[PDB]
Amino acid sequence: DKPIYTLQYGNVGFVVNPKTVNQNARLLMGYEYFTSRTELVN
Amino acid sequence: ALINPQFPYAGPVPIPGPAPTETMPLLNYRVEGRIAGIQQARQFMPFLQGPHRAVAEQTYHAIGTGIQMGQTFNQPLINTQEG
Repeated sequence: DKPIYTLQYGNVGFVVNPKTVNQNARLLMGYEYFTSRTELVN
Repeated sequence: ALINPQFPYAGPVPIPGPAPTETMPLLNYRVEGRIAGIQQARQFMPFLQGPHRAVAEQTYHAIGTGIQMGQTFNQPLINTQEG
């Protein structure tokens, strides 16, 4: 309903504060988004 | 034709085309033609121009001849009735 849209790179971030971190830990992110383009012609 | 935006149909076949040949020329034909064999005035056919009879009429010639000759026998005389 209110998509994350920064104008600035990084104004907004997704946060995870881990309790325990094993060797080779990582976050695999997945995103759904809308984005244009430069022009539209009729 | 349909054009669809944003995928538009190129506005031409452009300048990247490969001219493949200069063979474009039809060489004009120049010629002198003579058909001159002696002609003889006649042809032979089985029949030309006839309107053959499908049936003829009957046809004839004529003759007569003779004389006037005769042998005769007559009725007898009778009594006359009246008058």
